[PDB]
Parts: sequence; C-alpha cells; structure tokens
Amino acid sequence: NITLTKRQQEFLLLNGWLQLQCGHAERACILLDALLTLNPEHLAGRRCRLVALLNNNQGERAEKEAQWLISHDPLQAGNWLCLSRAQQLNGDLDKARHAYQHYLELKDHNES
Amino acid sequence: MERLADRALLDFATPHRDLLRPVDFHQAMQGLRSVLAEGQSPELRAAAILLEQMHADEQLMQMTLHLLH
Repeated sequence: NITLTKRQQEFLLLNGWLQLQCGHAERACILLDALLTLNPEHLAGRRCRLVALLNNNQGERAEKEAQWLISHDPLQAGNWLCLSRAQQLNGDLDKARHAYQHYLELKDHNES
Repeated sequence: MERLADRALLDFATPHRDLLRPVDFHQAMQGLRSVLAEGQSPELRAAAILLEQMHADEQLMQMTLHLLH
C-alpha cells in the first residue's frame, strides 16, 4: 500500500513539531493526521498532535486523544495535564481540576 | 503557575531523537512529498496540498534572496 520509512516518519513528525513552535497549530494537525493515519501506533506523534489540538481550540477532540494516551500509556504524567487543558476548554472546570490534581500526583511520584 | 504548565506541554510534545539528516532537508522534503502525493484519504491529500504550497512559497524566498545579492 502506502508505507512510510522510519526516517520519513520521524521527518514528518519533525515538520509537524516545527509548525507547532511557529504558532501554526492548524498546519501541525494536518501533517500529524497523515502520520497517524499511516502509523496510528506512533506514540510520539500522538503527543505532539495532542498539544497541537490544545493550541487549536479543539478541546472536544483533544479530550478523546488525551484519554487515548492514558489507556495506552498510563505511566506518563503529561497525559493528565493535556486532559486537564482539554476539559478546561470544554467548560468542565470541575473535571479539569481533578485531571490537574492527578497530574501533580504522578509528576511528584516520578521525581525524588 | 500557568507558565509552568505551558512549558510542560511543550516539553511533552517535544520528540526525542535532527538526529538523522545533516543538512539534507531538501532531499528529505522531496521524498516526503512523493510518498504523500499518491495518497487518497483526506489526511494524506491535505498534507500533500500543504507541502506543495510550502514548496511553491520556497520559490518566492529564493527570488527575494537572489535580489538581495
């Protein structure tokens, strides 16, 4: 079919990351949608697109992406910070507070 | 502080491993547009149209740099 080499996948992830730093959240989502279409298991591409969705005022979609990374990677504290930022954009400040609280617990439990 | 959570999100999105292409950005971009040009899904088409316009805008930059000697 249409395959992407590991060097091409990381190069496409790099371009999506460079657009995110330049305030181009829309262009970052478009590039990373193609990466996660060919390779949905790309873990680094989902984290970068999740932040790109947060900066694009798409909290209803970033919430399901943040909850996706929690089920597939529950040992990362950053997943709850994205969920806290996603649910905050959805008007659920009560749910966003619990997600931020869970982020502070995992972030402190990983440092010593 | 919200400033700490903003940087933590940027660090969370920053991927590890810049570490594969040493000033080979032009050839890596040509190969990327070629693989995405044969896509059918709207995710692959929108990314192909996006990279095509970036390459077209690159020609304006070279003409500006050429006039700057």
